[PDB]
Amino acid sequence: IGIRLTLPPPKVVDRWNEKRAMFGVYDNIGILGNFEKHPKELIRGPIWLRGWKGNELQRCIRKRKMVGSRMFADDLHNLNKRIRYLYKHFNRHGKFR
Amino acid sequence: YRARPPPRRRPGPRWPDPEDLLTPRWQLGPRYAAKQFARYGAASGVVPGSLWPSPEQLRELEAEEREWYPSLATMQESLRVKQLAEE
Amino acid sequence: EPVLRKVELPVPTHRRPVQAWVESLRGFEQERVGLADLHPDVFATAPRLDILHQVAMWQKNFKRISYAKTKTRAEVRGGGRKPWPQKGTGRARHGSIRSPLWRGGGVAHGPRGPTSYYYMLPMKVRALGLKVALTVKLAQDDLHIMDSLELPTGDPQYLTELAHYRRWGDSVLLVDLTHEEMPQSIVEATSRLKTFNLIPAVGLNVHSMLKHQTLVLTLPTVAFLEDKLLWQDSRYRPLYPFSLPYSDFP
Amino acid sequence: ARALDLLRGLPRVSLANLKPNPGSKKPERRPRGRRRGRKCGRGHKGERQRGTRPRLGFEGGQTPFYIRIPKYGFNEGHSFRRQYKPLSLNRLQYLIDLGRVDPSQPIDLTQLVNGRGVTIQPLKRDYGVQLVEEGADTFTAKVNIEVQLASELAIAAIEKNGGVVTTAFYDPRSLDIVCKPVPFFLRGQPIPKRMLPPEELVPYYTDAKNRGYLADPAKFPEARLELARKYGYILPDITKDELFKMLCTRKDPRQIFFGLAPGWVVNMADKKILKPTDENLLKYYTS
Amino acid sequence: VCPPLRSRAYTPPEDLQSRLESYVKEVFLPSNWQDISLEDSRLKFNLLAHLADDLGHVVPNSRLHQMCRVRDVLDFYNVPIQDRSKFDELSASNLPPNLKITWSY
Amino acid sequence: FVESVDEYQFVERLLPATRIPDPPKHEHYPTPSGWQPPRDPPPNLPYFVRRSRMHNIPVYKDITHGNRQMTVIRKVEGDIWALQKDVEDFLSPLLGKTPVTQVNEVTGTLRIKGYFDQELKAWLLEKGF
Ligand SMILES: [Mg+2]
Ligand SMILES: [Mg+2]
Ligand SMILES: [Mg+2]
Ligand SMILES: [Mg+2]
Ligand SMILES: [Mg+2]
Ligand SMILES: [Mg+2]
Repeated sequence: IGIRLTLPPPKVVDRWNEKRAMFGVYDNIGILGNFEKHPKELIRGPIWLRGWKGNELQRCIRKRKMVGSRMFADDLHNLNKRIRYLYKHFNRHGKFR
Repeated sequence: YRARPPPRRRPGPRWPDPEDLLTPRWQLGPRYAAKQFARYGAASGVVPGSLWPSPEQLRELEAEEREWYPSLATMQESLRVKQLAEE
Repeated sequence: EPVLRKVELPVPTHRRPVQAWVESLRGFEQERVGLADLHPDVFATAPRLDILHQVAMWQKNFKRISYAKTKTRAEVRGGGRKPWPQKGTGRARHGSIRSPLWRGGGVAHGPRGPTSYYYMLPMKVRALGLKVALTVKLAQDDLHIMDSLELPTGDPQYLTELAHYRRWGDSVLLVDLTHEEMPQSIVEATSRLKTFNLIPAVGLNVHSMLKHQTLVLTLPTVAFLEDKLLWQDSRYRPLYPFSLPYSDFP
Repeated sequence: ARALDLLRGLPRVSLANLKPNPGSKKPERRPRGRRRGRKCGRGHKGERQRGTRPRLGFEGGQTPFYIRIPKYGFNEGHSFRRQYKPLSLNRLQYLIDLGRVDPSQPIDLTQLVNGRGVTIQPLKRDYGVQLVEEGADTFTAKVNIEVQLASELAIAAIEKNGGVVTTAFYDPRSLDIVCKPVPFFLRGQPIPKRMLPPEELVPYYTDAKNRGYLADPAKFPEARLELARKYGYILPDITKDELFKMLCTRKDPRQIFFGLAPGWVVNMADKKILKPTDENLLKYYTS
Repeated sequence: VCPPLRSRAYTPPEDLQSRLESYVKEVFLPSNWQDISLEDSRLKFNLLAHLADDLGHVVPNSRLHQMCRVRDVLDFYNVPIQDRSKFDELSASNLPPNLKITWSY
Repeated sequence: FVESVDEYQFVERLLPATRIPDPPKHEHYPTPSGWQPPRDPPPNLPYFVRRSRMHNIPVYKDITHGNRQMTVIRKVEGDIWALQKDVEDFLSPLLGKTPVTQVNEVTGTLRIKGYFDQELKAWLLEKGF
């Protein structure tokens, strides 16, 4: 009974909307523009993970470092607790050692 | 469609307003002005005279040099006395 | 008067430049107004479909920032007190009403925070991918060189009819040297079209080249791409980012 | 190439045809199913299966190997030991042959780095380049090379080929500026003075036998004759060489670049050099 | 004004060698004209454009670099191409009486 | 206070180059370091081995597992199989057995078990690549 008895409404996807059509343009901004702009400068998102990558612990550390002062009180408390828990997990638990 | 204009570096020097509280401090010191001058020449608007140390800074630099970087004659004399003691 | 283009950059001795028809958009029948010699190292390299896949996946993924997030048992509201004592109740032992087992509890291994998927292929790899895409289009007869993108009129119907008459694909990617100098006629024609997309030379990419069935280049764009891509070959290992001044790098 | 003909034959390459190179994508192994489920590769119940096995290096309570071995000063002061990147005469000759280093001009650390003959990491306590006698028997280039250290045999080879070699000191800051001058110019600071060698290094750079840049030039001919006698070659009178001026050119001990004095500011934006005129600044930068 | 779509079908003319040598004489003479090298962009463009205009079938960019000689041009132009859809290609292939093909496209 | 001047030649001297310079013409070859330019015209063999961007033969030692020694001829164009046949013919007398090799046609590379970098470099120089 965990199965729907009717077909879901058809999902129409416009493969040629502007976003899809122009997707990827300027990905080669660096190599095709005398390296004035790095491709990572095209990344739009959280200030603490623009052109950067890491596991959850590194992401949380970077978030606290870069926007920790601007975080809300309980969000910052949760981030501190998450960093603490992730430190304990990655530095004290696991199959390999 | 037509692509949006390609992203470009902001031309010329970038001078943040010191009054704004959100402007980072490193963007307000003399080092930022020196870098702007190096990057954009006279278009920076930075007075070149400011690049060199002010007399107080020069005095501090001279004091530090006297304190930590001895002259060649002093180094040679110290080496000579050390060698005499060792012999 | 034929429009003949030669290869400005030196060509390897063992290789001969590939050739293409220089066409024009001023008329439906103007399918051959000249002949262009295209650098073999840019338009005849090996068909590196694996490199094409690498670059396409890099383009799709490096910008990705998944904002999915879930609350762990620590972040779910409440759930501090022990529901019932360890022993005596005859029920399973529990420490909070927000453990992953409980309804409304936390997620044990859900997505965590906004996650970046950023990574950079070597710029040589990315340039090689661009070269391979260009060679693939040329070899599969989807690349068309134009003297200029100037159109007789800015009517999109004209452009669509021209493409259909010349047997271009359902999707066309037109490329011009710079954004500022692109003809107003072609700008107007492509602003109202979905499958006909007009981009500057700097915006060329493997993903869009593959998405669009045909690739239309102007002669200045061809020269610009040849220069930029061939530069990656025969360049030193960088001493510092190329954005900084170099003896011979504009 | 037949590959491009095969492409012409084959359908269009699109985003629905792409495949990673086989062998470049290992399957992901996850703990589901009979083979990878159940105990999920963790074994039977125990500390390791629970995932709380002791730290690395712990030996169950026996004194660890790495703690029962006595402490010895193997790495004492490692971060303060000076490091010199080797530059064999083989490498130098190869660079000159390929034209990445121009022997017609004085060869210094800047030219070596620009020609990519050597990579210098001042942050990793690299104090410069040391000439290395490797390839001496096949070195046939007349060059004016400035280095930080130089072996006796390397000096002998360089001088026998009719060239000149001098050992010059560079503090970490001057070394960084020399290796990467353009970023320093973009910093927008006046060119600093090159600091003198530390007391321990003073004798090396004042000794003529090492061709020290602070050594007495009067003793250079004697040392060159000694090397020529030792290694059985006739010392060439470079004074008669047409390139004698270039072979003689040497930067001042307090000068980082050949033609630029301390205190100057290089405005690369408009191709200019601002030179201070204040008497105090001039005295300081000349001191 | 849009000319009607030009059918891609091309059957080599019977007097193809004569037409090609006439065009070669018009553009460029020596014996064994088959081996005249098209290394010159002007001459290659003239010959190929004339042939395309006359025969309604041009050398694609993919094969353009391969036309190193008039012999190569002749080889390219003496191979027919048919644009009939796969439906026609199958139906007009002497289908046995018990095989029926229908297309809903 | 400030005095500008045009002695920018000494800064242009410090400016580094981004493009690898073409090797200068030498009166006699091989050059003292052993380098030798490819012969002009290129050999008419079925295959071609392009030089590296530093103008050296693309023959490289490789090691895996700490004991698998291999030599890779990388920038091959044309009949990689002809190159493999030629390499086997040239190397079998040295080994006494036909060398075991992998012909990566897709990458245009040839991999040979064992270290033969110097011998293959000399052989390709003789062939004129
Ligand atoms: Mg709680
Ligand atoms: Mg919930
Ligand atoms: Mg089992
Ligand atoms: Mg156990
Ligand atoms: Mg005990
Ligand atoms: Mg390896």
